[PDB]
Amino acid sequence: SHPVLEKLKAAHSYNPKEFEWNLKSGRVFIIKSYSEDDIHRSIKYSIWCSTEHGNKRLDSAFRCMSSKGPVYLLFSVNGSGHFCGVAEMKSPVDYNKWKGKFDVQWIFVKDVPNNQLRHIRLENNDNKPVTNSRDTQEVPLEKAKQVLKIISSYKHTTSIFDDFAHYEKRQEEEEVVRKERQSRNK
Repeated sequence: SHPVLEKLKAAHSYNPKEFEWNLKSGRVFIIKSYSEDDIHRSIKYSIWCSTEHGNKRLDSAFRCMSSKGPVYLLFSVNGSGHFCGVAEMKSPVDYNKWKGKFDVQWIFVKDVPNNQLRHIRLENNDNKPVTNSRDTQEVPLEKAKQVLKIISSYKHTTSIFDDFAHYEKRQEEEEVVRKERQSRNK
């Protein structure tokens, strides 16, 4: 058992059974991640960073939703075929590998295959399936309720947490290599 993950699980009630998916207000966005390593980092440090344009959109949404409702992020790694979790945005974007940064609170951490969601289509993206969205695509609230119900209710068999020790190793090893590469250059 990894101690870092057990500390995270103790401090947060991931995959809560009593999640309010029938939202009264709020804004919901698709987040496309470049890699699993970013999802892993986001979960351990409760931060996210999008592109410059993505950060501008999400920052605006967060400030526009201040004291009116939550902003939810539906995460999927590019080319993965599944959604891997849901986080709430908890701060505006702070600028200046990740250029920007904003706080997030991870709520669901579980793999939901795209075939459970592809029947939900987005009228604001040429009626393409919600699983065929670009980064920071906004989800109309009524379709977002259906997505959140499905993700919340799905009996998942796996999550990124099953690979926790692997992703820790990857980060550690890369950090060593990076520091070494700097040393040879000074």
